Amino acid sequence: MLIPKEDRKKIHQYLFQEGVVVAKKDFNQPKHDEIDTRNLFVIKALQSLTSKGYVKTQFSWQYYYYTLTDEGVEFLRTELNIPEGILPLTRLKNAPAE
Amino acid sequence: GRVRTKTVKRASKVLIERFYPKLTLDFETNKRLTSEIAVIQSKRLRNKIAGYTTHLMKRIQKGPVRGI
Amino acid sequence: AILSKKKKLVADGVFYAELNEFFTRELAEQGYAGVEVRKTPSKLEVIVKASNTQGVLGEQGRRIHELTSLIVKRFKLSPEGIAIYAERVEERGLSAAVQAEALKAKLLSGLPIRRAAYGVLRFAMGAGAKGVEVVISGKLRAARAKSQKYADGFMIHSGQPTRDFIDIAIRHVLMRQGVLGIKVKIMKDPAANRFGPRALPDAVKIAEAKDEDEVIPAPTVKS
Amino acid sequence: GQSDKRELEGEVEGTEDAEAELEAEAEENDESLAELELSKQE
Amino acid sequence: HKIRITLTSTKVKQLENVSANIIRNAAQYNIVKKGPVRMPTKVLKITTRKTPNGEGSKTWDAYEMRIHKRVIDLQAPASTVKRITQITIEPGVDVEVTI
RNA sequence: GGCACCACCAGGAGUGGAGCCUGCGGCUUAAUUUGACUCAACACGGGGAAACUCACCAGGUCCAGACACAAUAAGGAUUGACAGAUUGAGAGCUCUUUCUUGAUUUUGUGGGUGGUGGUGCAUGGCCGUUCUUAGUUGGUGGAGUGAUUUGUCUGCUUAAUUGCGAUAACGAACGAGACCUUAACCUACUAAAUAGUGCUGCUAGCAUUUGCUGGUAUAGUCACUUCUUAGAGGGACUAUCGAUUUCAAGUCGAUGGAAGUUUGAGGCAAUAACAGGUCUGUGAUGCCCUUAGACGUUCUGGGCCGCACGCGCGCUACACUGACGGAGCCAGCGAGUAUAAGCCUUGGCCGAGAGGUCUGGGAAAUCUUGUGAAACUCCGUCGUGCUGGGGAUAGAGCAUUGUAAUUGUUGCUCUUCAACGAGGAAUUCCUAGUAAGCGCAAGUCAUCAGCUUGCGUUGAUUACGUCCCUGCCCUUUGUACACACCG
Ligand SMILES: [Mg+2]
Ligand SMILES: [Mg+2]
Ligand SMILES: [Mg+2]
Ligand SMILES: [Mg+2]
Ligand SMILES: [Mg+2]
Ligand SMILES: [Mg+2]
Ligand SMILES: [Mg+2]
Ligand SMILES: [Mg+2]
Ligand SMILES: [Mg+2]
Ligand SMILES: [Mg+2]
Ligand SMILES: [Mg+2]
Ligand SMILES: [Mg+2]
Ligand SMILES: [Mg+2]
Ligand SMILES: [Mg+2]
Ligand SMILES: [Mg+2]
Ligand SMILES: [Mg+2]
Ligand SMILES: [Mg+2]
Ligand SMILES: [Mg+2]
Ligand SMILES: [Mg+2]
Ligand SMILES: [Mg+2]
Ligand SMILES: [Mg+2]
Ligand SMILES: [Mg+2]
Ligand SMILES: [Mg+2]
Ligand SMILES: [Mg+2]
Ligand SMILES: [Mg+2]
Ligand SMILES: [Mg+2]
Ligand SMILES: [Mg+2]
Ligand SMILES: [Mg+2]
Ligand SMILES: [Mg+2]
Ligand SMILES: [Mg+2]
Ligand SMILES: [Mg+2]
Ligand SMILES: [Mg+2]
Ligand SMILES: [Mg+2]
Ligand SMILES: [Mg+2]
Ligand SMILES: [Mg+2]
Ligand SMILES: [Mg+2]
Ligand SMILES: [Mg+2]
Repeated sequence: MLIPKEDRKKIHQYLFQEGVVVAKKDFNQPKHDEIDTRNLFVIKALQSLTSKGYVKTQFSWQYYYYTLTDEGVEFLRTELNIPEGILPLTRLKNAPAE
Repeated sequence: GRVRTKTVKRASKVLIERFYPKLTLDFETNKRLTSEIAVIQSKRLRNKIAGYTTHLMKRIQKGPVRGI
Repeated sequence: AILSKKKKLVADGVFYAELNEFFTRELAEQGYAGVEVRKTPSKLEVIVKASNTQGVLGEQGRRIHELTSLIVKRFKLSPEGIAIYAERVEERGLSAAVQAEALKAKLLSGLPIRRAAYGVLRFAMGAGAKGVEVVISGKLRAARAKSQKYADGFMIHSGQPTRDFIDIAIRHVLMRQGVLGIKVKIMKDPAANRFGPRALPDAVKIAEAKDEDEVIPAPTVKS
Repeated sequence: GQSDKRELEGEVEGTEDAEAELEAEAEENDESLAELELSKQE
Repeated sequence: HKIRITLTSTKVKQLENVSANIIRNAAQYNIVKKGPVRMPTKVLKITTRKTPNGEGSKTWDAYEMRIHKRVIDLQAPASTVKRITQITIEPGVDVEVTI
């Protein structure tokens, strides 16, 4: 897929920092509401990450539920060049409730 | 047709073998009596059972009936 | 936006149908049983019932945290507006949803049907169910497909009580040779029902004779 | 189990899985913000 | 104030428990009340074909969705009425309060 | 032997005959996509297709071919592109043309992925059918060496293997019945300014007798729950009395009753089963096929409507128990929106109409709406005539929806006014608010309902019986069948 380098980035600082992403299955939608790029880019960008075991993909009712594996956080540590500067948001260990 | 079933025929004649002195020849009285005698889940079945017990009671006074 | 009473309650139901199916595909491996949508002020409590509450609230409750965020982002919910809780199934043997996935997880492990099938027949009865019947349909190392019923105990089939004392679960089993369809029909004991009727409609419980006392001719006991 | 075995075995073997699992599970019952770093770019 | 509370749900027992409990709470509290007023229940009917394909006798399902709506008028200040709503929260029945 | 208006009897309405609507076959076609072939294919796939849908046809784009490699590659792997040509196209699709972007990416290998592509004769699920007929099963006991059998039956009765009864059986379970939903009753409870009423304020018209019809009334800060709504209950159990019967199960009459055909109607519905239908509902599926000149996807245009013909579900009619023309004027089931992508739409004003326009109400027991519907009723014209029945076919014109109406989407106006004069052999549905008419709403829906799903208005004739036809169920019987006669 031909994604601009900058738009591929924005997809990565949303799939990191809230490491789960939801995208409706419509390829021609101009903007996925929460990542300022084409909606089709979000589906195909994370399809590559799920192809190399960096995101789980779930499909239900024409919607994609992408979640970032713990194995994928280390890779974005090295590509976004981030340091181990805290947890995305879903790993901040807010702990469950009883 | 108006043929009563087995859940009402055997249930009606068990009432007679155990509670005959308290029973009667009145359907209205029997219907009220059976609400404290049997635990019947539905009102229509209570009336159905009491309606057949009264018929059997009305028949016993004319002689002994078979199965009770 | 502005939505009618008729169109809102149907939408609330549709929200329930889509959310529940999301958990069935995602939490299939954790014996997902059902979901309860408890509306409340300033929060939307949702109780998910699963056989295994370790697969959900695992590794510092990460999955449940990473799972509640996927629902706020798809339904445009405020991050504080929803709270998700994970609850253990009380009677694992009486929940057909857990039993069908577990059976699926055994069939998918290559286990023979009888050791697997009798594993749900006896597990249902062991939990105290009045009856249980399992139908397994599909193809197994043979081109022609077959179905087998495994009954046990007492089962009712017709009328409303089937809507009260029977829960059902259908699961498609993806095998290398085709699809296996399993139906796990479990009839709970109506005596254990705690809100609706506690017995079948034709169950008549006649009381016992309280008589055979001795009556003495005619005194009166004063005080 | 269309063989004379595995419904004989399948039956006795099915029961040891559940009977062992009610008790095992009955044992289970007895114990009844990252963009902050990018704001440091200020 | 004159405050109206509108009650809608699919199942009537829990709606009616909340309806009776609020009037009860509007009884020990000396609050004049009007209700509950039973709106004509709405039968949401959907009639589909049974067959996923188009073969067989043409047999139809007829699904239903009962919607019951009750409005109760209470004449009390808004602070008093609102705390009754959280005391009588029930999952099935939703509550909207309009002045 | 028995049951059944998907059987008949007594009958009603019809269909088959006509025109037209629609589906199927055939023929034609560039394609006229396809599934289905007795009941249980043929107004069925919710299939009322202008584009989309769409799978067919003539052409044109795109990769939305992830990922591990290898090659190429900054001295640039590659992407977009004005203008002209080209093209159906203001598709940089491609060609002249040098600009731009920058390792996302181009080529080969593997590997994918997507398919309304094939296979329902590989499958899940669902659905139809046998069949909603009345059937199915074990415990103990009896018979048999056994598989098995009895229980599960001569008779009567019922809608029913449902009951009486007879009984080597006794006592039970599923199915049936119970159950649930709906319709009919409640001046007996609970209330209602989103329901209705009487009084009362204020107010109109007509005769003056103080009366009769209205309007107004969300402050008259009223009263009430009969009508209306809906929750808690009650009520029918064939109640009582006569007949018949093994005096049993029951059946038939009356009386009372709101209801006495299981009170009417439905929902659910056993044990197995069919090579029944669906991979064209599914990001349900195995395998096979294709995968860059795609069978993926998208754009433009056409087709699914194509017409010597056969058949099926239907709509109009053949007139006077009627057509028109005025007038009267009554339901019930339901649905309804926001920065949309536009809902139901009153009221006013234009317009012969169809329709247009300006305002307002309603996310609704509040407004559309009393949906003032149509048959129907009254008064007239018509006068047995292919006539004022019937309204095809077609010409010319006016609007609406839609990017787009040509092969007329639909509506309206004038004109044209065809077969049809009650339909052969055959054949369908039906027993009471039922049949038949008569419309209305919801679904499809930007637009189009001769279709379905329901609803109410008017409202019958004739049985309430039978095994004569047709289909199914049971018993006995024969069997060389058990993949079970498609043997
Ligand atoms: Mg039953
Ligand atoms: Mg039933
Ligand atoms: Mg289900
Ligand atoms: Mg018979
Ligand atoms: Mg007979
Ligand atoms: Mg006979
Ligand atoms: Mg038939
Ligand atoms: Mg016939
Ligand atoms: Mg006849
Ligand atoms: Mg006709
Ligand atoms: Mg053809
Ligand atoms: Mg054709
Ligand atoms: Mg096209
Ligand atoms: Mg295609
Ligand atoms: Mg088949
Ligand atoms: Mg029948
Ligand atoms: Mg024996
Ligand atoms: Mg037998
Ligand atoms: Mg018998
Ligand atoms: Mg009343
Ligand atoms: Mg069924
Ligand atoms: Mg067939
Ligand atoms: Mg399918
Ligand atoms: Mg067609
Ligand atoms: Mg038809
Ligand atoms: Mg007229
Ligand atoms: Mg009305
Ligand atoms: Mg003429
Ligand atoms: Mg005419
Ligand atoms: Mg129109
Ligand atoms: Mg319509
Ligand atoms: Mg149609
Ligand atoms: Mg008859
Ligand atoms: Mg008869
Ligand atoms: Mg015959
Ligand atoms: Mg012979
Ligand atoms: Mg043989």
